[PDB]
Amino acid sequence: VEFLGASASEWINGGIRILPGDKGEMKASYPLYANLEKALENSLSDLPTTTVSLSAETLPDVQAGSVVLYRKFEVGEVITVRPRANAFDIDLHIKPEYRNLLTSNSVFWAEGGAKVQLNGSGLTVQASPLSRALKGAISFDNLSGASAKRILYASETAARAVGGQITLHAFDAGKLAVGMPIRYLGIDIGQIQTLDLITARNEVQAKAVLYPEYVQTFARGGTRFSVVTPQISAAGVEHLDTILQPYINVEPGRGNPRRDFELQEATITDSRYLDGLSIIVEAPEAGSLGIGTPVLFRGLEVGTVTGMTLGTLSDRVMIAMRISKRYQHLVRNNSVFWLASGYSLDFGLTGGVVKTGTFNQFIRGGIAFATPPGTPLAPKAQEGKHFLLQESEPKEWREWGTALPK
Amino acid sequence: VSLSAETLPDVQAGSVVLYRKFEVGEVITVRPRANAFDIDLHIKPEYRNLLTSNSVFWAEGGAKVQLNGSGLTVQASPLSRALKGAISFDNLSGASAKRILYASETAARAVGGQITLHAFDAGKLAVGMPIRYLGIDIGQIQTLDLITARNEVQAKAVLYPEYVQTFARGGTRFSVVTPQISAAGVEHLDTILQPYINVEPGRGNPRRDFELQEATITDSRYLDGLSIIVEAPEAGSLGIGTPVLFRGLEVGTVTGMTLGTLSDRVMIAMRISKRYQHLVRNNSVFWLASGYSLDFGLTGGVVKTGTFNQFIRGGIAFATPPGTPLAPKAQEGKHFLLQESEPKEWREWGTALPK
Amino acid sequence: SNSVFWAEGGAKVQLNGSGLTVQASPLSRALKGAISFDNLSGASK
Repeated sequence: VEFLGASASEWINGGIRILPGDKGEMKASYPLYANLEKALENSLSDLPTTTVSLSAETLPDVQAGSVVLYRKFEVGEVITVRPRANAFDIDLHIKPEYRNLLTSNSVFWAEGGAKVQLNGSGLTVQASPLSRALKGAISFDNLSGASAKRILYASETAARAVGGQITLHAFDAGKLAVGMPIRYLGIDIGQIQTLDLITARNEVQAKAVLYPEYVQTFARGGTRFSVVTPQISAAGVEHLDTILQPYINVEPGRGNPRRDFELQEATITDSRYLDGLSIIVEAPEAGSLGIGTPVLFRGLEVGTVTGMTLGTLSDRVMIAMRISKRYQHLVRNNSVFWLASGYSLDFGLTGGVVKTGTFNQFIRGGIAFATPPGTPLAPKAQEGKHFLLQESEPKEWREWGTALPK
Repeated sequence: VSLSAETLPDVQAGSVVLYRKFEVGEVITVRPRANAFDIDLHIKPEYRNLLTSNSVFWAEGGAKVQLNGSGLTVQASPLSRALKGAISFDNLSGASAKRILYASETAARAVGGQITLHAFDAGKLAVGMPIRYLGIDIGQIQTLDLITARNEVQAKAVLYPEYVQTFARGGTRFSVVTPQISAAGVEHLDTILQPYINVEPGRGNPRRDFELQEATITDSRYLDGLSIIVEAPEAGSLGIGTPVLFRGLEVGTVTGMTLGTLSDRVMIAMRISKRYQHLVRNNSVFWLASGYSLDFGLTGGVVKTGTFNQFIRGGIAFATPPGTPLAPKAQEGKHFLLQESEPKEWREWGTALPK
Repeated sequence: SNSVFWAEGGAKVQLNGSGLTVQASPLSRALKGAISFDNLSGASK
């Protein structure tokens, strides 16, 4: 609360106040300022000079007199809004002392009034400037790839979306949304920016952006994208943060740049078997195998099933699996692979003994392997090697005890 | 401007009139009538060119509540327009097919062709329920009415003008999606608060009169392939969405089940993918792989389990016997007989199927 | 002749799946109260 202009003695006296200076030449004419603020700002006009012009399609919670915020700090104000053509033109003023705060790369996103948020950390009441809660705010900041007029966006995340552009094809957009984050190893590297249904080709095309730091590393062909969903069953619960905030997991690939991908169903969210051998096993039938099925050596998980497909002639099923770097030496040319899926037991006519082990093979039926004994060891398997899946477990694999160095 | 409204949603004298959230003029007055409210408004002459024959009007609310990964966020909007109130208006395309003041933006946006659905129960239906194809909104239910003579509920809905011709062609299926929580897993959880209706398009003459179904394939990836028929004495565990497996790999789904003209067999219509269309030949054997099957010996008993989805949705498998001359590929309409048991040596056949 | 009367209290804050409704538009209602009325069919002091 302030009482400016004139005090009681000043009101009964009136007149003109002089603000002295330091050095001058005593020029003839002088300007007269309406009030103290204009004199301090050295503004002799009612409307301040325009500094920034922005074009927006709509007018989200902004009007004349709304604040302009740089990281939630009051810098300047909004002078006017005009209906130019079809896109509303917004002109904004900033203080000269802060006029150095903007550059060629600058994004603008508007905020509405009072924002009350209740999360696991606590409660945030974002209503600090009263003029913001009454009129609105236009936060601004500088970016890197913004050059690749300026558009006023609706959210900070919409403004931050810069980088290369890719297209994904999906059979269903039920699990997709605009602004859905793209995460590699739990770190955001991308963002979906639009969705479009196509009626001719019965699919949905989603356009997304990869950030400039990761555009070259990914988008190289063989890259897999998958939407993660919560998994609640009697066996257990796996993902629960995706109830409210689902995302997309990415498995990188190697090859020529592609920039056209399609949405998959499952993807290995490990990236720890990526450096090892990628071998192929041929089986007559798929069975319980799937993506993410563990590979077990002596009951210890050493690899996962990367994928399943058919041959050029559809007479067998080819299963591509990757082994770890540490356990890479365990695979030899003469190695036997068999299928350990579910529970298997043998019943005798005179003696019947059964055993259970609550294995994950009754959830994801795994594949086991072993090496027959022999004094000269066969050479280690190369990158591309094909094995035949045995229909049954070898009888004396537990008593083999082959010595595998390194 | 003079507008007629049935109710008075959050609007009074002195409220603002907004064109794309821009202050243009102000409401003048509201007069009640025994069933309605006549509202008089005034726009500035300089903006009097902003309206045409096609123009929709709606009212705006106050706080907006969003539940997401950041929690519950409530935006209270600027308090000036919130305290005064605001009647928002905009231009549309099919609004011509006086003007009615609606209560919500979505109610005003509902334009296009009109269709009628017949349901045995309206418990899962609601006014304003979205209609979605492949997760994209194409329609909206606008009213519900119980009929006591014909024991049913008639729901009138609107299809948007971009999709009215593509759908509503006969053979189109509508189904309400519901959450599925079991010990096996959870499938849909967004329908706890926002249920919708899934649509499977069809081909044929325009119909514009449909009925609500119970299940619908939410894939639209088997739509282009062969649609074959399998005849079985008994239905069993088969249903809509039951997978079809070749060598344990899913290549198709069961589209539907029905009976013949004479009720002596059950006909199951199923669709195969375009990629795996060449696997089906004239001499192909189909059998039923549902649940767990095991064989017990008098001297040796070996049993195996595989936690199959066949114990949730019992599938149908098929194979091709070996032979040097290959039979021609199956046509669009082909009938097969379901084998009562699995062939003994299908794993050792190894027929070479090109392409 | 056919008219029903029901009363409402002060400010009503409601949070549902559609959003948030703040029913406190008349100040005298939030300070004193309101008595809403309408006409019916079978209503027949």
